[PDB]
Amino acid sequence: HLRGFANQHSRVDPEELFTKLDRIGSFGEVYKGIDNHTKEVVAIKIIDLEEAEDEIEDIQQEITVLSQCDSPYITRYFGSYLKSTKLWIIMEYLGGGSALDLLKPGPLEETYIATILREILKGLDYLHSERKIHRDIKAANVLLSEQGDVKLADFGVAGQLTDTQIKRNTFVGTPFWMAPEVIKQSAYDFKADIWSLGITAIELAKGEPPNSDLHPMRVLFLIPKNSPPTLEGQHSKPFKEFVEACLNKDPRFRPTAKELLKHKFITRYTKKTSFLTELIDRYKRWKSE
Ligand SMILES: CC(C)(C)c1cc(NC(=O)c2ccc(S(=O)(=O)N3CCCC3)cc2)n[nH]1
Repeated sequence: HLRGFANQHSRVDPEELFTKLDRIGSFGEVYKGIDNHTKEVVAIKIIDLEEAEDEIEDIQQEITVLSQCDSPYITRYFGSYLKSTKLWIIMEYLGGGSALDLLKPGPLEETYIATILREILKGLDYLHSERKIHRDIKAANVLLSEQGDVKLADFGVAGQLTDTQIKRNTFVGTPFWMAPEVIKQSAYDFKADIWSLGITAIELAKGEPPNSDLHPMRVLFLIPKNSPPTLEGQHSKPFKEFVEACLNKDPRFRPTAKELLKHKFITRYTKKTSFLTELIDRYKRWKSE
């Protein structure tokens, strides 16, 4: 019956307040838009509540989580508008695209990789201090501004720990990146995101996560039973070590995000976030050629 759902949103016509511009591409379509009064560029996600009917609980969880976050490393939520069955969510616009998009032209140098990982770790450190678990860390959900600032995105399956619930047990995530304890529905916590981060670190170096040669349902079955993936090939030892630390089957051995920010791979290859604009420049040249 969605009692209390409409109460949380503004019931004014969003078409009167925003100008829906270019389409970009969970739950619905994203557009680069503009606030008609302040002239600020925003991202507008439009969800069809009839099409996404079975995911209403997840749509609500996303807005609740986004509203409770206040950090430069987490995509900002400006507000939401309800127009019949269409819900418009006004979000921070990140014009640099995703880390997955920036991988399309070719391989990423370790300086870029470690800088992106350091920014993801700040986001995770913030979420984990707020008792939140992202639960869907992957390069697709790592977004960049046009100045190179890195922000975590997509909180539809995010989890919240409280005193009644010290651990989560929900089977959520994208199979290749999912933690063995999440797949098994064991009581898990923040360490699930540290494993996803390790998969994402391999993804940033290879353009695809480990085990991309396997069917996703086979990877779900095998992840908890087999040895964890490793970073194979022409990569530095501190990078391979960073991946090994993240990818321990026993979550007790995975370091916290705070501990990972001091890792040799991070302190040795990181540079200013502003240097990530070189990846946006490379993408522009790549698409123009
Ligand atoms: C709603 C949320 C998720 C907060 C959002 C998304 C979001 N931005 C984008 O989704 C986005 C923006 C641009 C492109 S691009 O194709 O122009 N590009 C150029 C460099 C690499 C590719 C691709 C994606 N901002 N906010």
